[PDB]
Amino acid sequence: ILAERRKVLAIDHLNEDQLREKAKELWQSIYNLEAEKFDLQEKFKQQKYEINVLRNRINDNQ
Amino acid sequence: DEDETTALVCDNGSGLVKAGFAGDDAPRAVFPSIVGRPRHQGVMVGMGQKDSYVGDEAQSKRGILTLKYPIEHGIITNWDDMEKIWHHTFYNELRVAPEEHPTLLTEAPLNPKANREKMTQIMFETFNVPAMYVAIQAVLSLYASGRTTGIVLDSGDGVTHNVPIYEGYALPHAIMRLDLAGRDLTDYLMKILTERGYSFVTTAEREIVRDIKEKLCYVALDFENEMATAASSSSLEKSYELPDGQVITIGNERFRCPETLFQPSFIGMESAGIHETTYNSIMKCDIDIRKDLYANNVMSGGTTMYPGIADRMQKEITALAPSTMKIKIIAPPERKYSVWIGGSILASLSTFQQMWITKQEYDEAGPSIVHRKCF
Amino acid sequence: DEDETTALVCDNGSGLVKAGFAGDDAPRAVFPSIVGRPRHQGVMVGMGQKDSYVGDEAQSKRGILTLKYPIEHGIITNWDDMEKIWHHTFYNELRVAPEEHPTLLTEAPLNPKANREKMTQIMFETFNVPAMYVAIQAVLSLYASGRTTGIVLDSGDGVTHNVPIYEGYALPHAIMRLDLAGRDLTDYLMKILTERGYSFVTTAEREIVRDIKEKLCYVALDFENEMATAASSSSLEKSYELPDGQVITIGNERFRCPETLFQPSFIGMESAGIHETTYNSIMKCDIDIRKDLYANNVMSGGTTMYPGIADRMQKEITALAPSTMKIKIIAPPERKYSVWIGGSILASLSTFQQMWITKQEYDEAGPSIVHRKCF
Amino acid sequence: ISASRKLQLKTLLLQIAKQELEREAEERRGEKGRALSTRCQPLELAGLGFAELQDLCRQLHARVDKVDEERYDIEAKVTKNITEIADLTQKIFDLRGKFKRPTLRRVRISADAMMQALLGARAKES
Amino acid sequence: DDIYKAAVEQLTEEQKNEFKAAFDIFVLGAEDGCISTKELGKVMRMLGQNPTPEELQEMIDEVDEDGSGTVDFDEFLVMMVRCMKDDSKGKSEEELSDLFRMFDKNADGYIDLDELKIMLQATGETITEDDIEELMKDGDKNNDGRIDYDEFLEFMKGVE
Repeated sequence: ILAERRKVLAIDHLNEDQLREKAKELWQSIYNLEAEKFDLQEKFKQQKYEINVLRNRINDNQ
Repeated sequence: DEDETTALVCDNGSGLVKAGFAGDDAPRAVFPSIVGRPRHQGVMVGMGQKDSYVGDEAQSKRGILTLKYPIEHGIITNWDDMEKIWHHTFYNELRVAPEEHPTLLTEAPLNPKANREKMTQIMFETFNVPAMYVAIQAVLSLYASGRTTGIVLDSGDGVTHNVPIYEGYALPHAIMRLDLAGRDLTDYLMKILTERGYSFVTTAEREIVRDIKEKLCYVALDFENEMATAASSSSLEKSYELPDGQVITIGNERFRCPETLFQPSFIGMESAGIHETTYNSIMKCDIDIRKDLYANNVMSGGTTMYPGIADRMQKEITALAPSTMKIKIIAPPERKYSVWIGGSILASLSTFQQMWITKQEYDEAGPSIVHRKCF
Repeated sequence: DEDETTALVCDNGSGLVKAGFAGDDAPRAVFPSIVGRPRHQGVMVGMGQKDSYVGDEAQSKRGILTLKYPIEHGIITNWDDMEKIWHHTFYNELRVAPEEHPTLLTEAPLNPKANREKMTQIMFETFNVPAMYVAIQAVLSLYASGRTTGIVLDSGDGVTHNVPIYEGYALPHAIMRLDLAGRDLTDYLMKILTERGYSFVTTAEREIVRDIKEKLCYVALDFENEMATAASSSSLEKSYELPDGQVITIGNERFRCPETLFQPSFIGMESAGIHETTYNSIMKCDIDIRKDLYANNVMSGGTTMYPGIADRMQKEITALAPSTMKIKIIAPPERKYSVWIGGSILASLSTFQQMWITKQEYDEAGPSIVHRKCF
Repeated sequence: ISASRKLQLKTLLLQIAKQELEREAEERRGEKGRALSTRCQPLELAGLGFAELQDLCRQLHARVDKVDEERYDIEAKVTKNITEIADLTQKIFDLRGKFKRPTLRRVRISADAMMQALLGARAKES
Repeated sequence: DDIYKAAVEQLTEEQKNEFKAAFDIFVLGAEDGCISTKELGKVMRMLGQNPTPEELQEMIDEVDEDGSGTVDFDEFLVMMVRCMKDDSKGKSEEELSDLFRMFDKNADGYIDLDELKIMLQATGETITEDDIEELMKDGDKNNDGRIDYDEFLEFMKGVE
């Protein structure tokens, strides 16, 4: 699956221009995956906080 | 919740997993090695209800669950259930994150390598532990007891390993692996309680009989004297309260069950008995070793808690032993807990800090590393 | 006010039909399961006059009607009559068309499948309901009472079902249904009132005796003491007023009617009674279940409304039960209406919406679908 | 004091905690913007040679794969913590319940209808 | 009741006079002059409804805050603005978590006294430190000086 999200990179038939295009599109994909990573990190931090509170209530509930 | 990267210690038996952190003198909790599953069809809506329950959850909701153990005479055969037991142990009750701690597990030295290799694999691959060690139960009871020499007799829930140690060394030709333990004693008791009119078959019933044995049974220093007396008079009966308000009284069954340890033939087993296997582990050692093992008959695990067993085992070996030799049982209060305790001591020894398998060594070496680094 | 397509809830028994909208805490009205028909030759013309009358219409015009019940001993025997009972229930009094609302109907756990299949068929084919579910009355009784665990003892008009539930799961092997119910108690009372000189056999008369039972019976926690005095003195007789101004006084017969629930042989039934079926449902469950069922006998149905039945039942179960154990009865005001109340609770749960049979699923599979999806 | 003042105080607490959620979200989103500009800096494509462009494509593709897998790990963690929050809230609400099932009532019918049906000519304001 | 206390305060003097005349018609034959059992009964039969006595006593004693045992004209206004429901949607557990991560500025799990202090002081209306202490005690059911999550829910459940 890591291999599946490892997309196909075909850069032989691409001349210099389509090489620039492929490099930039891979860069943009990197940017978007960094975006999802940061969002899931913020969600996970809010989650760890709320789970601190949840175990607080658990101690209060049991 | 720990303030140091102390090693974790977990003693995974067929009965319960004892667990806590290295440096303590006791596990934080004992987690029965049980995964329960509902055996009935739900009728009400909005009841929650999970596909499985683990450890104490499995026992607390047992009225409608079928309960099974993942460990067979010391070897884990059901790894899905042990991951749930281990996860629950670290995640909910020990309040532990193994990623930040070395972990020490225990095992009989006589069990198939598959178990020590797989335990090493799960802590590194599922729990991401930075380091591992799997320790020998003969060793662990001896550390807990303050001994370097002796015959270690577990008579546990799963297996009896019968292993002689001298000056910290194994004497392997004198080892008696025995397929007799508390799980067999319990089944025997269910059959003889059936003779009395109380039929115990299902999970709730199996857990009741294990509780009856734990609270009412003893081995007897002299079986025949207790046998003849208990079979002749009600003065030897002891009562037990069944959960529904009914009661059971138990007579000579109170000792006939534990007696199987000395007489394996009671359950169809072909065996010398725990006192002879202990004896043979002393006897098969060299002549200049024998005297030290006679003086160091070392208890490990549970069942060593039965009334008359520490006095009986010493008498049974004495009866087989040569004269001159002084025979003694080492039966500390660290009973039923000495293997875990030994793990705490061992994990913490300065002399043991290089015995740990690190994550990097594991990844380069593969799972077979346990054979080269642990035992 | 109903500004939301809330599910409609109706409990259709051999006695009466409880109906209202999900989200309320009571049926809006109780419609007896009666279809009345004229049994006399008309002489006047332009008098209106229906082919049949339903529910309260059937009782209001009963002076010349024969009154029939479409439901008997827990099941629908006449579903064309039920379509009329339901049409009236929904369109004349609740004033709602099921076409725009899911509908929840209820039955006992071992009730013959034809009952749930016809409930499903009529609501989908004559009412065009967008969805259906047939629920178990025992679930609903537990939901109304705030329980997940207990014995539901539901003696109603045509049947006593007796079903143990633990953690929301049915224990079906421990269900003990009886052909013992309020309709038979009415018949027993008619025979003993006949012995007193008040012979009741026609529909109007049968309805009067039922009304007498509801207002005069007290069951008796100690029936031997009550018969000794009630049969000896007028001081324990209660006067009942009849529609034509007559007065009937009833003495030990006042409790002999309910006594049949403890002595079923009174109506020709081979049974140990309602207190024993409650007890046997506990006894056929595992011993780690029994403690919770003993502490939670759950009263449902209508016989639970005698002024003294809770004490009659607790005394009988504790008499049958082991000592030490605590035997308790849960007897909330949600009596006689607990199924409807539970129906509203179920219908409104978020955890129940996926349980509905939709009209599309019904049209593709036919009414037998209810047997596969509901329970 | 007037309890309308108390309603105003509590609804202002609600709105102000909403604006505090907004300021915390503003912190998090500014962090996201800066850490995204730095996590993946805009490329410079002009002048780079053919083989060098293929090497850069290989690098950026491997980085695609790796940051994908990393956000995927944080996603798995988020899923675990979603299950955790949901199930711990279920457990608590059970310990905080078994009596806390929400009930609806429709005796709470709109006051205007019965207001009219009762007062007639004088029931004009409510 | 701050919701429906604002609701009655949302009424104009004309609505109050109408409800006063309705109260005058309400108690025709009242032994208490207030809305007791028979008053509810007669004003319900005034339209033709037949409720149960237990529901009636429930409605009497619930809106009775002091333990007077009857419904006074003020409680009558409360039930009048009750059936015309004003406080919509009662922002709740998830919104309250969005609010509670803020309330607990410490990111620990409990709204500390300085935290709820800043929270109230930022509301804009008249803010005393008594507000902070008592909203603590009412939120923090433990009165430990720290409002837990569930404590914040029951602190702000149903609040418009």
